[PDB]
Amino acid sequence: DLSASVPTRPAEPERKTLADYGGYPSALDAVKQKNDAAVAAYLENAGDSAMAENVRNEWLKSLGARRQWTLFAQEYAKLEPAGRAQEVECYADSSRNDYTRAAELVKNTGKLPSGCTKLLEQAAASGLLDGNDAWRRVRGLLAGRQTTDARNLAAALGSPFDGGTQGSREYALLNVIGKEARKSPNAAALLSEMESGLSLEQRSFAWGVLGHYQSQNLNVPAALDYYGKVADRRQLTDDQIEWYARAALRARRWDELASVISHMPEKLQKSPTWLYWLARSRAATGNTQEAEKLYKQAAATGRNFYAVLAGEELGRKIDTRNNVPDAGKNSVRRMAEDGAVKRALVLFQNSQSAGDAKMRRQAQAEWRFATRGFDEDKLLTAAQTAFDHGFYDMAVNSAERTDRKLNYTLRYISPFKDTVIRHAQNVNVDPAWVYGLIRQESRFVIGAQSRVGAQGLMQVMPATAREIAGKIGMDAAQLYTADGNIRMGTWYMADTKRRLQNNEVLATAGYNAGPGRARRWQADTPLEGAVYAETIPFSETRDYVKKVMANAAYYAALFGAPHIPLKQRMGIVPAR
Ligand SMILES: CC(=O)N[C@H]1[C@H](O[C@H]2C[C@@H](C(=O)NCCS(=O)(=O)O)[NH2+][C@@H]2CO)O[C@H](CO)[C@@H](OS(=O)(=O)O)[C@@H]1O
Ligand SMILES: [Mg+2]
Ligand SMILES: [Mg+2]
Repeated sequence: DLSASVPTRPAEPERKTLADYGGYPSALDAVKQKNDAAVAAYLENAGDSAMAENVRNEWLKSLGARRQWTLFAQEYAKLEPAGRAQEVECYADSSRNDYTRAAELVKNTGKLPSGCTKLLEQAAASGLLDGNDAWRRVRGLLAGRQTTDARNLAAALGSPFDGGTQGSREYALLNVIGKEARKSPNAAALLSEMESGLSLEQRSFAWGVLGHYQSQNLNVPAALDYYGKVADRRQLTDDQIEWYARAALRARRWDELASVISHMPEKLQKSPTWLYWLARSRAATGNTQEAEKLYKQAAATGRNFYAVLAGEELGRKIDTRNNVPDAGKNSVRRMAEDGAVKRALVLFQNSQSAGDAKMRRQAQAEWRFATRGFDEDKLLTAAQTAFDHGFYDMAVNSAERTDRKLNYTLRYISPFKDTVIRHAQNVNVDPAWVYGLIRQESRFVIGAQSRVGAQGLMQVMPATAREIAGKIGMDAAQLYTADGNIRMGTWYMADTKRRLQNNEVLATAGYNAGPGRARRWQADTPLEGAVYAETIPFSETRDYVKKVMANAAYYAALFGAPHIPLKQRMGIVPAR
C-alpha cells in the first residue's frame, strides 16, 4: 500500500506567495542590471521557494562572472546542493581551486556556460586536466565553430594557436575539420596528404569529422569508409561515435556496430539506445545469450522506446496494470498543505484565473522544486494531487520519476478524452497515437508555447495553422483555443501522413521537422521503423519520434485497443 506520509514544510498564505511572485520578474531583471542591493532585498526573506532558488542561481552566475567572490560565497551557502545550477557549481569549484569535476566536464566537446568554460581553462592553466581529454575538447570546439573557446583552451594548455607547437597544428587542421571545409569534395584527400605528420589523436578525430558529416547527410557508404580510418575511436566526440554506430546500423553491419559500441564511453554504452542495438547486433550474429542479457539491461532502463522494444525481444508485452494502489484522498489533501507543494498550487491556480503564462511556468518550477527528492510514495501522492488540481503536466512529471512503483494512469494521463477521441476519429487517425503526440508536445498544457512559437496542446506553428485553416475552412486564430488546436493538430497528423506514403513513423517525423525533411531521410531501400527513427539527422526530431511512438504504445495498451507491439507500430518505412 502507498505510504500516507506527506511532508509538512512551513506554509505561507496565498497572498504572500502571490506577493513574492509579484516581484520575481523584477528580481530577475535586477540580476541582469547587476543591482545587487535589489537582489539581496528580494531574497532576504523570500520563502524557501523555487523563486528564491532561481533568483539566487542567476545572481550567482552574475557574481561569478563579476568575481564578487565574497558575496558569491555567502550566497552559494544558501543554495541546496540539489538546486545548484551547473555553471554555479563551476564558479564555486573554481573559487575553491577544486578541479575534480573538471575531469568529467572536459569530456564534453561542445559549448559550455561561461563559468564551466573558465573552470576548464583554469584547470588547464594549472596542469590538472587530462591532456588527451583536453586536446579532444579543443578539437571538438574547433569542429563546433567555437573558435574562441578552442583558442582560449589551447592557450590555457600552454600551446596557443600562434605559438608554433601543437596548438598551431590543431588550428591548421581547420582546413579539414572546419564546418565548411569538411564538406569539401577534397576533404579526405587533403587529410590523407597531410596525414603522415599528424598525431594519432589528430588523425582519428579528423577522420571522425569527415565520417560524421557524411553520416548525418545519410551517405552511409561514404561515412563508413571515413569512420573505418579512425584508428583510436576514443578520440571521437560523443556525436561522432554515435553517428558511426548509426551508419553501421543503417547498413546492417552488425559486427561493426557492436565493435563501435564497445569503444563508446561507458555512459553511452549504458543508454537504452546502445544497450538495445548492441543486443540486436548480438542476436543477429547468433550470440543469443549475450543478446538476452543486454535486452534485460535495456528493459530495466524503464518506460522508454528501447526498453519496450527490448522487452518485446524477450517476449514481454507492455502491461499497463498499476502495481501500486491509487493514492488515498486524505494523503492527497495533506500533500496540498505542504508549504512547498502549496506554493506551486497557488501559483498554478492563479495563473489560470489571471491568465498569466509566466506565472504558470513558475508554478512548474515550484512543483519540481517541491517534489525534488520525494521518495516514490510521495511522488505518487503528489502526482494525484497535481491531477486533482488540473495541473496535468506536473502529475506526469511526478509519476514518471518513480522506478519501481508504477502508476500508468498517472504517467499516461488522458484528459480531454471525449474531445481528442472525436477529432482523431474525424480524420481517421489512431487516438493512441494522438495522445502519445500530445504527451510529448505539451504534456497536456493547453497554453503551452515553445521558443519558436509552436502553440497549444499539439504545438502547431502559427504559420502551419494558416495553411491548415485555409484548407479546412477554419479561422487561423482557432489555433489558440483547445478545441481548435486539437482539430488542427489531428488534421495535420492525417495530412502529413497522406503526403508521406501513409506511414505513421514518417508522419511523426514530418509533424516535427516538416514532411519535406522526413521524406529526405528515407532510404532507397525500406527501413525498419526504429532504424529510420534512430538515424534521423535532427536530434530534436530523432528524440521526438521515439518518445511519441513509445507514448503511443503505452496509450494503446491503456485504452484496451487491439494489441500492436511497438516493433510493428514502427513497421517498415518505405523506400523513396
Ligand atoms: C504541427 C506543426 O506546426 N509542425 C511544424 C513544425 O512544428 C514543430 C516545431 C517544434 C518546436 O517548437 N521545437 C522547439 C520546442 S522547445 O521550446 O525547444 O521545447 N514543435 C512543432 C511540432 O512538432 O515545424 C516544422 C518546421 O518548421 C514545420 O514543417 S514545415 O512547414 O515543412 O516547415 C511543421 O509544419
Ligand atoms: Mg516540447
Ligand atoms: Mg542536430
